[PDB]
Amino acid sequence: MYYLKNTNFWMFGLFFFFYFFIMGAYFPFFPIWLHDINHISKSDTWIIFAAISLFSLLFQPLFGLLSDKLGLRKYLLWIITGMLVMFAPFFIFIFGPLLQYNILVGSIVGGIYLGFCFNAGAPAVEAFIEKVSRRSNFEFGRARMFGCVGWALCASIVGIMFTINNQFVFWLGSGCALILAVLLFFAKTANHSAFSLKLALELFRQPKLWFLSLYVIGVSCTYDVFDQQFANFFTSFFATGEQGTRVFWYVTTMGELLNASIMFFAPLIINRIGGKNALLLAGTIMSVRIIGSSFATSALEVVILKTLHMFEVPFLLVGCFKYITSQFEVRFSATIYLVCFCFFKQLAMIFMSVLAGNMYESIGFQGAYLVLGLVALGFTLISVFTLSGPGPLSLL
Amino acid sequence: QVQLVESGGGLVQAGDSLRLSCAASGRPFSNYAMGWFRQAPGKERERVASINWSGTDTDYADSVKGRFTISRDNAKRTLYLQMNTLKPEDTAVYYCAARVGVDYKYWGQGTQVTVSSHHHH
Ligand SMILES: OC[C@H]1O[C@@H](S[C@@H]2O[C@H](CO)[C@H](O)[C@H](O)[C@H]2O)[C@H](O)[C@@H](O)[C@H]1O
Ligand SMILES: CCCCCCCCCO[C@@H]1O[C@H](CO)[C@@H](O)[C@H](O)[C@H]1O
Ligand SMILES: CCCCCCCCCO[C@@H]1O[C@H](CO)[C@@H](O)[C@H](O)[C@H]1O
Ligand SMILES: CCCCCCCCCO[C@@H]1O[C@H](CO)[C@@H](O)[C@H](O)[C@H]1O
Ligand SMILES: CCCCCCCCCO[C@@H]1O[C@H](CO)[C@@H](O)[C@H](O)[C@H]1O
Repeated sequence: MYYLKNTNFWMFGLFFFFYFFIMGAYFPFFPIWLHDINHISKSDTWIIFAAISLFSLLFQPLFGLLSDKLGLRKYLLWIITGMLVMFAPFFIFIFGPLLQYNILVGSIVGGIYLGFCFNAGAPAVEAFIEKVSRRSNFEFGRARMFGCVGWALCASIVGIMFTINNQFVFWLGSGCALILAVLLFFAKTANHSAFSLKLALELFRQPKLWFLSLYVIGVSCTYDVFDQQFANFFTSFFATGEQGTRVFWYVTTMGELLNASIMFFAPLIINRIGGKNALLLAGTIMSVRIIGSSFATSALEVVILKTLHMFEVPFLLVGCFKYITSQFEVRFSATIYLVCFCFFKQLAMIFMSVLAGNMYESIGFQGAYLVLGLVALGFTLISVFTLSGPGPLSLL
Repeated sequence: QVQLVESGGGLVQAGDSLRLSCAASGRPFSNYAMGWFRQAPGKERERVASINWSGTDTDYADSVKGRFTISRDNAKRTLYLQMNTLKPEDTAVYYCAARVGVDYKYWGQGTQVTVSSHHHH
C-alpha cells in the first residue's frame, strides 16, 4: 500500500476533506444556527429531529443496498455531490425561510435534504471510499483522516465570521461540492460473488448481525445521544459563557487534529489487535467519557472529557469497517454498515434521546450521564463475549 | 420550566452589606450556570457576577469585582449574592438569571436594592 503517488488516495482523501468540510458547517453548529439566526423554538427542534430521523431511516437502508448493487461504479456519489452543490441556496433561501412561515413543512423539506446528504450520505460515502481503499491499496483510515481536518477547518472559518457574515460559510460549502465533482471526475474506478438482494435480506437471519446491532444500539447510539446535549453541559462549567464557547471552540478545532493523527496510526494498531478489540477499546473510551462526566466538577476536567472523543472515533470508525469486512461477506459491506451502524442506531436514537432528554430534567446531568454510562459500559462488556473475534486477553 | 424568585433586597445606608437569594424551582438547578444582573434607572442592564453549576468558576464585573461574592447551594437549589461596602451607585433592581448556552434563558421578577448617600462621604 502506497500513499504519496496514489492518485485515488488523494482524490478520495481530498473528497473526505471537502465533504466533511461541507457537513462541518451543518452539523456541529446546527443548534446555534437554528436558535440564534432563525429564532426557532426548542419546541420545534424535536420536529426537525423527527423529520431528519424519519427520512434518514428510509434513506439509509436503500443507500446500503444500492451501494453494494452498484459496487464501485460510484453512481450514487455523483448524485450526492449534485445535491451538495445546492448546500448554500438550500440553507439560506429554502430551509430558513420555509421554517419561519411553517415549521412542519420546512422540516419535511429539510428532513429530506439533510437525511439524504448527511445522515445517510456520509455513511454512504465512507462505505464507498472503503471499497476504493481495498482496490487501490490504501488504508481506509488514512483517507478518512482528511475529513477530520476539513471538518475542523470549517469549524474554524465559521467561528471567525459568526460576528461578520453568517452566510459566507454556506457558500463555501457549495464551492466544496464543485471541488468534489472534479475529484469524482478524475478518480479512477454470471458472477455469484456479486451483490444479490435476495441473499442480502437473509443477513437478518444470521446472529452476528444481531449482536453487532446490539453493540451499536447499546453502545454507539447511547454514546451519540450523550454527545447531543454535551455542548450545553460543557459551557455550564464556565462562569463567563462567552469563554465557555470559545474554550469549546478551541477544543473542537484543534482536537479534531489529534483525531486525524490517532487515525493515521489506527489502521496499523487495529491490524495487529482485533477488529473486535478496536470496538471494545472504542466502547471503553466511550464509557469512560460518559461516566467521567457525571463525576466531573471542573472546567479543566471537561476539556479533557471532550478531548476523549478524539481517541474514540478512530478505533470505532476504522475498527467497525475492519470488523465488517472480516466477519461478513465483503460484497455486503455497505449494506451491513448502513443497516447496523446507521439505521439501527438512528432507530434506537429516537427512543433513547427522549429517555435521555427526560432524565436531564428529572435528575441532574450528572445522574443522567451515570445511567447512560452504565448502559454503555454494560453493553460494551456484554460484547467482550458476544462479538465474534479474538478478544482482549489474547494479547496477554 | 425554571422559576427564579429573588429575595433579600431592601434599602441600606452607604457602606453596609446586604445578601440576596434566589429560589430555583422546576428543572434541576445543578444543570444551569447562573448569573446576577442589575438595572438602574437611566442605565443599561449589566451583569454583576456569574458562576458555573459546581461553583468552580466565578466571573465578576470590574465594577463590583472586589465587593460582591456569588454563591450557590445546589442541594438547596438557591443562588446568593453577598454585596459588601455598598455605595449609592449600586442602587438598582437585581435580577437572578439562568444560563443555558450563551443565552440567559430564565429570569426572576427581581428585587429592588436602594442605597442612601447619607452616612458616608
Ligand atoms: O455524526 C455525523 C457523522 O459523523 C462521523 S464521525 C465524526 O466525523 C467528523 C469528521 O471527521 C468529526 O471528526 C467528528 O469528531 C466525528 O465525531 C461518522 O463517520 C458519520 O457516519 C456520521 O455519523
Ligand atoms: C493533509 C494530510 C496529508 C496526509 C499525507 C499522508 C502521508 C502518508 C505517507 O505514507 C507513506 O507514503 C509512502 C509513499 O506512498 C509509502 O512508501 C509508505 O509506505 C507510506 O508509509
Ligand atoms: C442534528 C440533526 C439530527 C442528526 C441525527 C444524528 C444521527 C446520526 C447517525 O449517524 C451515524 O453515526 C455513526 C458514527 O458513529 C455512523 O457509523 C453511522 O453510519 C451514521 O449513520
Ligand atoms: C436532538 C437534540 C434535541 C434536544 C431535545 C431536548 C430534550 C429535553 C430538553 O432538556 C433541556 O436540556 C438543556 C441542556 O442543554 C437545558 O438547558 C434545557 O433547559 C432543558 O429544557
Ligand atoms: C485548556 C483550557 C483549560 C481550562 C481551565 C479554565 C481556567 C479558568 C479560565 O476561566 C476564566 O478565568 C478567568 C480568570 O482568569 C475568570 O475570571 C473567568 O470566570 C473564567 O471563565
